[PDB]
Amino acid sequence: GAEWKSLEECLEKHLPLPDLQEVKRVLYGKELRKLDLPREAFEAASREDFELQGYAFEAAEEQLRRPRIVHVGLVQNRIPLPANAPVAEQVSALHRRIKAIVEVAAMCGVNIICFQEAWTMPFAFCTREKLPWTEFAESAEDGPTTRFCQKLAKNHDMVVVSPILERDSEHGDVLWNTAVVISNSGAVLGKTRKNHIPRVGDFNESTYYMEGNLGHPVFQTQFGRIAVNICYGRHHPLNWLMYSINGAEIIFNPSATIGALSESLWPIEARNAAIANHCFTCAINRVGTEHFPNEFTSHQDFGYFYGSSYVAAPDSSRTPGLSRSRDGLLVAKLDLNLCQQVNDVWNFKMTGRYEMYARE
Amino acid sequence: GAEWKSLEECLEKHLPLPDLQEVKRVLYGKELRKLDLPREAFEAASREDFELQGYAFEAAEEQLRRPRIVHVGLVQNRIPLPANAPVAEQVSALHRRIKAIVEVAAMCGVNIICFQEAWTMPFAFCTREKLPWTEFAESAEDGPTTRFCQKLAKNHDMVVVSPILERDSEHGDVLWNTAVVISNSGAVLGKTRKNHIPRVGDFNESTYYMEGNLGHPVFQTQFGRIAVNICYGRHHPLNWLMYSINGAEIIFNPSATIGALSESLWPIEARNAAIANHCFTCAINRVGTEHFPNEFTSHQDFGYFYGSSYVAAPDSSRTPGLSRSRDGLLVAKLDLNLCQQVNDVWNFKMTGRYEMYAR
Amino acid sequence: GAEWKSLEECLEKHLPLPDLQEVKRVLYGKELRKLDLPREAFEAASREDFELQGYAFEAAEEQLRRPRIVHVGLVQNRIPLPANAPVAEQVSALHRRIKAIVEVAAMCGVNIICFQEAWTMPFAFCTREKLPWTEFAESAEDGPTTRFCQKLAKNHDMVVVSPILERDSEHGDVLWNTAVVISNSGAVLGKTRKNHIPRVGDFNESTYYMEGNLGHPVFQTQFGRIAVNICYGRHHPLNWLMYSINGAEIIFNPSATIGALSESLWPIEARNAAIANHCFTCAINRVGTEHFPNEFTSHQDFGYFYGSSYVAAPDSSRTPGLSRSRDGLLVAKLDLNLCQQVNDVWNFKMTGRYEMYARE
Amino acid sequence: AEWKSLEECLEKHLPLPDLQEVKRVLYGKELRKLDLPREAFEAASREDFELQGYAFEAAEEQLRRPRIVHVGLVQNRIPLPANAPVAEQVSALHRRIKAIVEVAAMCGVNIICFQEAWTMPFAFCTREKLPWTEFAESAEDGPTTRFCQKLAKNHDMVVVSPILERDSEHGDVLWNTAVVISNSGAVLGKTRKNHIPRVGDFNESTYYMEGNLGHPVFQTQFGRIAVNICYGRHHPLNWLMYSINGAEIIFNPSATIGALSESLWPIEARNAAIANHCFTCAINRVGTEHFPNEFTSHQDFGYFYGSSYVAAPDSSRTPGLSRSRDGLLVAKLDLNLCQQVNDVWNFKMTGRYEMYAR
Repeated sequence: GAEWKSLEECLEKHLPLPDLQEVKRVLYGKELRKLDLPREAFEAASREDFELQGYAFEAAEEQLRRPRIVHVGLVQNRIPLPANAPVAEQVSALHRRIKAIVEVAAMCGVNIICFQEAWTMPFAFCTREKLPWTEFAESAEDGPTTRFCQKLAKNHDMVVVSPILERDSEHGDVLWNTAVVISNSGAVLGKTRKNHIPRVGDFNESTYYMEGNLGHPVFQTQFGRIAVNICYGRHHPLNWLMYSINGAEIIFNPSATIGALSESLWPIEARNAAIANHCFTCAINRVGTEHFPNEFTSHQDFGYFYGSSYVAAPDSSRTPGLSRSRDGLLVAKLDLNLCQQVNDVWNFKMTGRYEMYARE
Repeated sequence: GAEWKSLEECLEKHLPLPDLQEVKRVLYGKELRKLDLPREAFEAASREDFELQGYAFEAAEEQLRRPRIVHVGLVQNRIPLPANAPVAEQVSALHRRIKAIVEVAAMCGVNIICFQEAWTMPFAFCTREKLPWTEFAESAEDGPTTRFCQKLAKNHDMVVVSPILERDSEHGDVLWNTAVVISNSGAVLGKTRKNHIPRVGDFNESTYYMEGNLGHPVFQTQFGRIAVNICYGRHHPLNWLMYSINGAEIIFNPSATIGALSESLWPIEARNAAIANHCFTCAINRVGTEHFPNEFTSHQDFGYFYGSSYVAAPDSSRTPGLSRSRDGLLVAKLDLNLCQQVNDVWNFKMTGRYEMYAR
Repeated sequence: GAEWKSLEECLEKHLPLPDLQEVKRVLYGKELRKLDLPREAFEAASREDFELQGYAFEAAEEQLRRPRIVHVGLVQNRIPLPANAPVAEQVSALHRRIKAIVEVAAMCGVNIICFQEAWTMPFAFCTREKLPWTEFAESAEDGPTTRFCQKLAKNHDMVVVSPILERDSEHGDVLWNTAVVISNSGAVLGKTRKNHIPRVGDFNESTYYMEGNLGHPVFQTQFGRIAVNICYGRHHPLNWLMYSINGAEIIFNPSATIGALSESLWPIEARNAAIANHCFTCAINRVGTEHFPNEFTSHQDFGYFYGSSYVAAPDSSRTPGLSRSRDGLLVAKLDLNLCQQVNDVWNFKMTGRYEMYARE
Repeated sequence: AEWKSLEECLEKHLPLPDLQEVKRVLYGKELRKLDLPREAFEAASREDFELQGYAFEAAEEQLRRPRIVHVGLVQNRIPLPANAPVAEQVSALHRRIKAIVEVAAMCGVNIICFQEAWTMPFAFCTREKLPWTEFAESAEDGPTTRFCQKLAKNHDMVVVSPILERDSEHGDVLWNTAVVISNSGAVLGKTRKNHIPRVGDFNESTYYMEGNLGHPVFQTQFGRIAVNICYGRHHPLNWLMYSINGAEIIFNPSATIGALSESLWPIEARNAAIANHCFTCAINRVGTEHFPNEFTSHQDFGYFYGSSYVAAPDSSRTPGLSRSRDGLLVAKLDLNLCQQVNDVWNFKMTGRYEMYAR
């Protein structure tokens, strides 16, 4: 499934309006209102070859607490250059491509943004080659990508979540799959490492780094607490539970998972985490296909990436997934007030006997 | 919604074959082969006003361990009589209705069967009335429903999971929402109580019983280990995790949840439990609407039941949901060999740092 | 380097006797006396297509403590059947092949024996396929191989070290590279797991198991304390140091490492461990080449195995390596009395400032 | 003693294919021989010292250019008998070292090293304080230190000169210290002897104590270099601690006698290089030392097998120098491969420091 576009587009395209609405209410939860974005921004989306989608999660008004509306952006992009390209050229091209989408998002009120797992480099862990695929790794706190992202952080006052490949040089020049998060002031709020490594098939990610010892950090931004969940950490519900225990409100899931079986798990695990943790969850997956001069046994290509980035809400509602082929950006108008309103009504934490479950 | 039929039927009805197949592969996982059931059995399904669906989960052949094929049946039925009816008449009518479907299932190789939560009585916890809605409760180990089920257990050699309303009389005549499981020999293998009580809206189930102290029992049958998960226990993933820790292979979820928000959670929580526990999970929900002479504030009706019973597999594949209106029976050809094959490949248990999380 | 035979044979074959003796004294330490083995046993070695080598380590007589002479055997064997064969047939063939060599060793006074890493199954971690290469794994405490080894333990009263692939079923059916050690009474003295996993090239061993949590166990036999060091644990000197700290006297190193770079490290790391720990170290590597129907990217073959099994001594002396092509058995007459005699003279433990090194 | 280096004998006897296979088994990989000036080789023939040049190959890095550093290792005998005036012996050794330095300077060498206490014959065996402790002077201000600084600032080569520091400011006590001067001739540091071999002829404990300096690492303009004294070679923990502080090229000036130590010579240094992913150099003096008096573990001090060599993090080593004639080895180090193999072979990371050091 590569040529086929997003599920929502096909369903809207074929079945009639009443049946379409019923299928929407069964699959995507509730028909949330589409975010009213500036028209010219949409024109820019048409010009820059990326799809723009805006949705707003509705919340129940609280007489004592005003809603803390936070606009959240999710960027899924392909590699504009082939994998067999110089590191500097690829990094610069990806920086420009990300910057254009950031410029389009900045004129829409977005406050937090996120990119796919290791957006600065093509996913080359399959080839099991240390050179030159480990040359993309640099120091997370001081790298060209980190400074470039800090440039975009302090001009558009948006929190940027940039997953990278941290080359931990102070402790023996070892690579780590770390996702740095910078505030709107461009000062590195933290760097979450990869807790879980997928040792399956093409995912030969164990031969490049080890499991992250950072644990489950939660980064506090001026808008709201945000966490980062790496690709393979998505599968384990305990990871999401631990992230939500520390108070994380918006959990992002930058991933670079291939199609097929993982495509079926994509609308399931993140939604279940959001439902069972009462915290907004975001799902990010890169689009396109990666080609390599060499072949790897689980071929020149690295399969197809279905993308389909979406954001789930604590009230079982989800944004429609983005297109599976074209790169794009999703703008979700989060209302964190509903996060704890549903948490109180559905006391899954309390009715969940932590003493009876965590102990055994 | 109520009139609208199952999602699979509508999708097959409208979008063309290539798009339908792609949507199937996105939603229902993989296109598993339809179970080859006897033709005359299908005719019986047409005659007895219940839908029959057969699906077979494929598994990877193991050179050392032969596949342990277990056929599993899931029965979702409405109440054939109105709620404001004598207890004996309603119980007898439900016994006959269940027995007919059991007779149809017995000629299809089924080994384990399950019914909706408290199939013997209409869900009346909303009315918050002790009489006569607590009169349906009897002793789980010795009741008319238990003996009737044991009659069906020892003639068709099928494991029967009958959720009932246990009236625990030896310890003060208190009701409990317990689901007795009898073997193929008709001898009460156990009775799992309700660990979680939904204190939400129409679900005024807290004013009838307390949380079950039985914990998380796993019943060992000659075919395979099976557990029972009550309606509200479905929501909490920790319940499914604890059930799968004790070695349960096929976890059933008899529920009587109303439509709307719960309909969205229906294809999500059970599938996620199956994926994150590498054990087959079954989902059962009663069909139809229940009407009462009295009104209750969260009305005469008790909303609509979307049914849509399905079985999920450890390899992210699920059977298509049953029809949302007509009562029916689903026959799933489970292959437990794939349960541990995917568990080994996806070491979610091992890569899941129990020391770092449970502590 | 496949056709070429053992280094010692070539050196003896070409250079004259004085130069050969000088090269021996430079490379193999001291010219230790060859063990006097029964002649008919040698005939059996000729008949059963395996090479037999006997060497005796000399020790200084102690007036108060009599020497605790322990004969040690090291078996290196190929796979007699192709890898693409039924599991039962391959296991039975390997059992018979190992049993024949054990029968030949039993008539030579051997007390402890060891086999290559996972001798029951061909090394197939390169293919990265779960089936049917994980079907060889069984329960370590109760398996066909374990019971078969216990049969050979209690009839020839020899301690058997059988590296296997433990399928830990009681805790979720997970494979582990464990090496069970049974006493002369045939009762499972312990099972050491694999502490270090080589995530390099063809060694795709990380996609089959995790690092062993067993730590560094030392098994006490009626003859002497013995430890087991898995393939990749050989490289790290800290592993050998920790094994020697717990009192281990004879440390075995069953490995299945491929040729080339590892061949250069073979005579280095084990000898250095023996010298810096004052404990006898044994090195075991399987011989032959493994062929697979499928190809794997770091081909049908799994390279060549140089074998060259040898035993090192605390006094910087080593047994000559076995032949690189033909499977064989080495019988070393260990004298543990010299182990602590050299330890006292060379107080590397004491002159090694543990407070100044381990603390930092 | 008469027998020459192992490599020469092997090349001399076995045929080319077998020789190449033995090379690939023993010396790792057949690294390319360094292309040295022809006239320099002529000088090596004239000055009665052997010159050997080898170049360690490294994988090209698109982002980091290779930091090629030429390293020299000088092994020399004592040109005068041990029973000689201190000044005459020191001057003769200065001239002999200076000639080899002049030959090395026209080959691009940046760092050089000498045998342990090259300024004085090894006389710790005799257990006599006089006149064998008269060779000791102040490390920071001595005739040998100033002479070495003269050679440092004219050929811009880092010089590692092991000496016998007479620590006079703290009670006139001798120490076996190895001063390292930069290319600007300014004493970068002085590493003391951490480990003392109290074995047999090595009666080195009756002359000094264990060095309290710890494990210093000297930073030169070319690269970080450490000094490992003779007995510190045996303990792998010493090399591990040196490599922990970031040392890239670890030198091992030693004056160990033949026999058992000859077997440990190609083993311990290579294992340290492999398990630390840092270039290691091994230096041992050549020749035999004779004394008028006899010592019980004789007039002679055994034979010195020399055989100086440099090991690399990728398990490759330079062939050992001749065991009889003094010589100089020029190794073209490429430090870029040092961390390339370190990353691939994460012995540091896969080495559970928490599980071992604790």
